[PDB]
Parts: sequence; structure tokens; C-alpha cells
Amino acid sequence: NIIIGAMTALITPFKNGKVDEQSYARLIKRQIENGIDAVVPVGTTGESATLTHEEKRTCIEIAVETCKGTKVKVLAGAGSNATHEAVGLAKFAKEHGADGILSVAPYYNKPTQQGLYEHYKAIAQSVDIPVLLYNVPGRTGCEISTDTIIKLFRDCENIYGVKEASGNIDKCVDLLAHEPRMMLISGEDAINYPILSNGGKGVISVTSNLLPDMISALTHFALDENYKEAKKINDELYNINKILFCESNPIPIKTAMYLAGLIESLEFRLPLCSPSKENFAKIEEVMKKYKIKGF
Amino acid sequence: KNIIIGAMTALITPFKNGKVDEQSYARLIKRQIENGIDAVVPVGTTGESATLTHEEKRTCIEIAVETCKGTKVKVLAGAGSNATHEAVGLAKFAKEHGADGILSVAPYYNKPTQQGLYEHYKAIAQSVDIPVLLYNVPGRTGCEISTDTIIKLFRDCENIYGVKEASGNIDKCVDLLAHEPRMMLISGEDAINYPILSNGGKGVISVTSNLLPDMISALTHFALDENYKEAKKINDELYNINKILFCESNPIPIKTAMYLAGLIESLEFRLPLCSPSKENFAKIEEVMKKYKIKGF
Ligand SMILES: [Mg+2]
Repeated sequence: NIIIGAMTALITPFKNGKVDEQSYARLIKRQIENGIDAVVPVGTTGESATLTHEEKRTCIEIAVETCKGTKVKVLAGAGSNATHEAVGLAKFAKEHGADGILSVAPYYNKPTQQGLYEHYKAIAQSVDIPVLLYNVPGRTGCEISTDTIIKLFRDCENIYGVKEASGNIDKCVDLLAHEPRMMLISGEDAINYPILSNGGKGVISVTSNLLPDMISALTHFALDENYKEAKKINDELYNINKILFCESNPIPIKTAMYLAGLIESLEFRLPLCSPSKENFAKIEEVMKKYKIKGF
Repeated sequence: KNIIIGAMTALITPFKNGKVDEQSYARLIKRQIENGIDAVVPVGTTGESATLTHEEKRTCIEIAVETCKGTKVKVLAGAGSNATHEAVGLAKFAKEHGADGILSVAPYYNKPTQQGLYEHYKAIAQSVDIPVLLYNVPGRTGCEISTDTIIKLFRDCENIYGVKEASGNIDKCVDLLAHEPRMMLISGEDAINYPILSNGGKGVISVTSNLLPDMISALTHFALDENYKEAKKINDELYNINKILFCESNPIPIKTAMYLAGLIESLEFRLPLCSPSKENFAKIEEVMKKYKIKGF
């Protein structure tokens, strides 16, 4: 079983230091109504590092409850740099109705390839729901090698692919050339189309928070092999895809959602904070050429 | 400022049947004290802080404080986090358990901006009254505390007295001490302990000192006494072991070396950390043959 297509790494809106549960639910329904195939609660874009275990439960339960009765899947973030914790978060995400888990590579402690294998093997054997690996070396300080990804894909039934955020289209070829049955997912919006055109089967997008219809159309154009139309949308989105990373994700996207009136307060949890006034103006200017769907 | 400097050891955390070997933990700390170490760093990066429970962090810090009582050895407890509310709690938690100061690593993974790093450490410094040492290791965190950010935190926050640098950037070490010579630059990379000390650094937080505490202590104290010839002499002799202790990610090689030297009973890690490859196991054993390793 797999979870693919156009997917959104959901932001986590805050109101006076607390999770805005009403805004969280209405933001997910806005994603559902704009053709998004799955939502990723408490991911990296959702500020998972600063959320309590209770708040992660609430965000996952809201996502599951909002997506019931639709095709939209819930791919909950449940990674950790401690394997015993990552196993607990995986079991915790399943108990709350998630269709699958996105489990980031252990950050900071830099496990070896052997350790990465044993880390994910313990996670996969703890649940019966699909597990999508998440490789983002710029954040974690380590890399899940192609061989390690392929071994985990072949040895673990529920591990069905990887979300790549590594700016390495060479590795994307390497992955799908040696194991074309895995689901390569783009975790980097600017290169959504090149990953999809090489056989990638979906994206986990940051831009889709603001422009879910455009990311969805891009993905489904690519899945129907209409690469001209898929590339066109990807080219159209390049400016917004880069300006959403002038500061660290999710600082720009939350700023954009606030500027569009899609979230009610521009609140982060430290060490995340508001962007500079120069980047605030940059985001506000680039957004003006994109039509932002309302509620 | 209240400072904690000198030769310091990032203590490994020995495991036995998946649990912290507390008796071994105390014995290893005593071995560090008896070999001239000026401070010990419990539940740091080398101590596998990522996989220790909150209670296990308490036990390790208290054991270090208890073992160091009656000596001049300070306890600089690791108490960092990528969530500011948690890092504040861990800083206060470290103070409650008798730590002399805290080593607070830059928030990992979520890559805060320099403005966010400033507010992150400012909240930590205003939560306790013990010294706070910054820890910049961009290869692990994915972010860098800029020289300007470190200097602002040093000047604006009373308890922040310096930074443990593990960035392979001797240029930044010059940049730091040239613009703020009052701060305590601490070497977080054993191979370049002497270059950092010779530029005005006032201590090291060492991985090699777990295995060779007498050599790291003599190196550091030679440099602090401005005997740079003897300090460099030790640094050059230590280069081979300093590099092989990172043939795999810290603390995989150092724990392997401690096991090979008979200093710990079992070569146990907590996943996602694991034993090294058998080739690197032999390479570490090969390099150790050059060095005299103190017992207990
Ligand atoms: Mg069709």
C-alpha cells in the first residue's frame, strides 16, 4: 500500500502560543477542496520540533477527522533521532488514524548507513501502515544512501518510497534506475516537475499550503504524462518556490499564509520567529502574481 | 563573567543491557579527574544525549556532580534542544541537579535564523544563573551561529561566556577572538585543539580525552601556560587518533576504542547508533597501538 500524488506539508497555525485548532481544520479542508491527495500533519513545515506530544496528537486527529469521507490520505510526521522514540511516534500516529507515517532521517546524531537501516527497520516492523522515508541532509546532517533506501524498500514491506529534499537529481535517477518500483516523492518544490518526470509519483509540498490547486494540477498533469503542462506550472511556480525559502521553512510560508489572510496570526515557536522586514516585503511582492484560493 | 574553561571531556555514556552503566560511568569520570581534566561534560553529543531519557540525563548529571565533589573539576552539563521552551527547561533542570554550567547546542534540524538563535539563547541565559557555553557544530545542526550572533549573545547576556566551536573553520576562530577577545573560545574538534588554543582559546571539550585524558590535559595546560612548543608536540602526536575517532560518526569510534582498551565492558549503543563496520573496527584498533592508554 502506498500514499502518493500531490501532498501538502501542513503548517501549524498558532493563536496566543496555542495550536489554532479551528484554523488547522479549515486549512486542511481548503487543501482537500483544491485537489490535494494527502496532507502531512506535524511535519517539518508544521514545526514538529516545538510541538508537544499532545499537540501532535491533536493535529493528527484533526487531520484524520477532516479527511474522512474523502480520498485524501493523512501522512503523519512521526520521525525522531532516537529509534525508540521514532518507534513510539509511529505506533502513536497509527493509533490516531493516520494512513501512513513520514519518518525523517535521524537528525544531529548522524547515524551510519547500518544504523539508518536498523533505525527504519525497527520503525517499519512496529506498525502495519505505509512508511515514507524522508531524506533532507541539509537539516539532518546525514544522508540515506541510495543503497540504504533500496535495502529498506526491499526488506520492509511497509516502506514504499522516499521524500527527497537534497537537490540531487543524480540520486533521483540512481534510485529509480535500480529500483523503479519505489515511490520517489519530491520534497523540494522548485524541482517538483524534474523529479516527477523521472518517475516520481508525488510531491510533499510547501507551496501547496498557499497554492494547492496549482501544485495539484502540476502533479496530476505529470502523472498523466502531460509533461508540457506539468513543466509549465512548475516554471510558473519557480519564483514563489524560491521566495518561500528566503528564510528557513516554514518562516516564509507562514508569512505568506498570514499575508493572504489564510492564517489569523503570524506566530512561530522559538527558535523560529518572524522574517526580516526585507524578506517580509519580498514575500508580499512575489505573491501578487499568484492567485491564492480562499476558503 | 563566570567561566568554565580548561581541558574538558565530552563523557561517553556506557550502556549495559540497554541501560546506563552507572558504576562504569562513575569510574570513567574518576579516571578523567585523576588525569588532570578540568571539567566533564555529561549528556553531551558524545554521551548520546539524543537517545537518553529525561531520567537518564538526571542520573548522569548527578553522578558527574557527585563524583567531582571534593575536586576542582567542574560539571558543564549538556542541556541543548531545538525547541526553546525545552532548552529553557533543560537548562533549569541542569541547574537543579548541581551542574556548574550548561553546554547548549545550537538548535538542530529546524535551522533557526540568526535572529531566532539570538532569542533562543537569550531565553536560556535568562532562565538560570550559571554560565552558559554556546555550541556551534553546523555539520550536525544544519545551521551556524554567526560570529555577530555569538558576540551579541556574549555582550547582551551575562551568563553566556563563550562558544564550543566544532566547525573546521579556523578563520571564524580568528574572527571571533579578533572582534571579542573577552570571550572563551573552546575547541570542539580534537585534531585542531592546539591551533584553537594558540589563537587565544581557553579550553577544549574533547572526545579523545575519553581515551587519553592525560595527553589532552597536558596539551591544554601547556598551551594555557603559553608553552606552545610542548602543546603542539602533543597535538601532532595525537593527530592520528584524533582523526580515526571520526572515521565513523562520534561516538561510534570512541566507544569502540574504550571497549578495545578495556575501559568499558560492552560495546553498546542506542539506535540509530550502532557498532562500526569490521574494517573501521580494525582501523581504530590499529591506530590505538601507537598510544599509551591509562587504566583506572
Ligand atoms: Mg487522466
